Amino acid sequence: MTLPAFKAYDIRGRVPDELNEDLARRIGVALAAQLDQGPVVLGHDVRLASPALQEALSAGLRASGRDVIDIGLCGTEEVYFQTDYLKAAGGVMVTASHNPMDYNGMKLVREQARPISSDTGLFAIRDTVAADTAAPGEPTASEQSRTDKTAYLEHLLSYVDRSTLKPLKLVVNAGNGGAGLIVDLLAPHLPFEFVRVFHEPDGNFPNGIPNPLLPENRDATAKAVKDNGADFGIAWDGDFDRCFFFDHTGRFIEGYYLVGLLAQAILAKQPGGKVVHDPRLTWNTVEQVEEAGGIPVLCKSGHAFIKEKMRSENAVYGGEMSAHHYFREFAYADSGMIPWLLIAELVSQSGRSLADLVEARMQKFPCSGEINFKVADAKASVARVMEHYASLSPELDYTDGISADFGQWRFNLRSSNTEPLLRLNVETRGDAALLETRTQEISNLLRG
Ligand SMILES: [Ca+2]
Repeated sequence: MTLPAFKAYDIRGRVPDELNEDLARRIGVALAAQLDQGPVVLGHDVRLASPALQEALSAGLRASGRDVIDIGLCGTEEVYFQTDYLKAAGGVMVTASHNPMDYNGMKLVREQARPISSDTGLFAIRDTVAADTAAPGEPTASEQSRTDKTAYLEHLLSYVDRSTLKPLKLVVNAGNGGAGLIVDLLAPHLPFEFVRVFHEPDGNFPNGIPNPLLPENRDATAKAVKDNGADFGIAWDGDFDRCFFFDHTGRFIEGYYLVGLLAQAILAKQPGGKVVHDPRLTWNTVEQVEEAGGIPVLCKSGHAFIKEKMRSENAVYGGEMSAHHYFREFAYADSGMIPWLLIAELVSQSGRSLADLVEARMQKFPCSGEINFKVADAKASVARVMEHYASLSPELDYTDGISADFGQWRFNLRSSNTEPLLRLNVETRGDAALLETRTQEISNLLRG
């Protein structure tokens, strides 16, 4: 009974069935009424339908008297950065992120790149749009093109001490998304030697959709690292707000361990700061943050929750195990570019490889990775797990799903709201055998 494209935090649908130019134009009209006064930043990714959808959105916005700042082909974080930097009323990124070829969508922010979520105006937009039968007016406002990325590039470079960088050899895999454009603009300013895989933006995606979690995109990056003796490799999704790391042996690094590493890299520059993290996997982050003289702050997962928690806490850094990294100085927003700059600086300064930096943490806190279960009844499955372990008296916490701490091991179990789907994360204190038995034990209880 409601427009399916409108989800909890953004708009996502197949083109043109769930998302199309007419909906885009009506979203522009509706957005103009929810924002404070000021112009609106618009950007788009490499997908074939993205320019058209952005044009439709510009039309609806300008018909409603909003000036539009078109920043052209970009990553999502550039929309966040420019919205904040130009003191704009809001910003829209047109992007399908990592989704199949027939998909597109939008990420909406208001002033200072604050998220527009279902709680905070997205559903007011949905309702307005679903009720708008009126004819398209004419633009009574201007579209200015502002494709200069200089302020954004200078901001990125300010996170590192360039005199401390060594000439590392880095594999970069844009997946034919947008990240290669940024790498080429940064490269004149850095000592690194880049090895470019799937580099050119290409909305036909001849090498597969830009999703580095797909094993063939994983293997292309790992092979390039090994074949070229790179210090590490970096891959991004298509709008590059997510960054994934491969060490010099070609091993894919589970995102959990990057949270603690980036935290200690940041706390070295801004000592005593707060670090926000999500409850799925926690023990490594807490230890690394405290060892670096910081304070960890637990928060619900999901970018809307982490951003608002960082604002309220004046947190310097927040990280999710799912490759989302947020920085206070970047308008409390996520970037897929800052993380690898910080990692390259840490490797350069420490004389330790990325492999050695993480291997120590992996041995201390082995984790299962996120495991998904389609079940008949989420409530019954969860109850089966809780009843089975109740005699061990775990410490429970309900920040985000159920987290049960048993002393030597813990798990987090979250249920999707859109479907009967359970997501499981397990970790232990230095015990890989315990990790695997409990993971299989829970897997059995969840299934049967
Ligand atoms: Ca993305």
